[PDB]
Amino acid sequence: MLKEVHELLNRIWGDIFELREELKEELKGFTVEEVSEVFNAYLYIDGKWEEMKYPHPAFAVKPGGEVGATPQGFYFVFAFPKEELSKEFIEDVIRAFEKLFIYGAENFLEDFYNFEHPISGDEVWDRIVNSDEEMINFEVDLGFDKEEVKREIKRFIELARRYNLL
Repeated sequence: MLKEVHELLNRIWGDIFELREELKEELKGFTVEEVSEVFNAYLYIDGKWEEMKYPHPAFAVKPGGEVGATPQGFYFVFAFPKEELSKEFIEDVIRAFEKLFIYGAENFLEDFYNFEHPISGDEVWDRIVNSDEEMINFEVDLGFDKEEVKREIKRFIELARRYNLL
């Protein structure tokens, strides 16, 4: 257990330090900040949101972005003001990414879309319109696939550009 767990922890942190430098170089035009430690975030494990009282690594990508890793693997998330969004963007993002979550201020509490129990894009938009949430987060989870983090961030940025979001 210990040898395997030590290796996994070195992978989580080593991969994010590496990815930060890579995206700093590659995402020109975006301000890419340093890796920091995030405590008390929740993750969706085996059908339930569970709090991580331990830290996990993440770095900001402005505006409104974060890239990081948890024991599940890499993720990125971008937050946009509700008034900038539209039903069509919501529909497009749902079709564009596999392990997608769309949520308000708290992922464990204000879930608009969870890919594990998917609903229609129209229903997602209705939930957003009828909510008390100003900032809407779009998170894509990727396991430990470095090629996919790079490609999916690129696809996300390109989709966002179409809607004048990034």
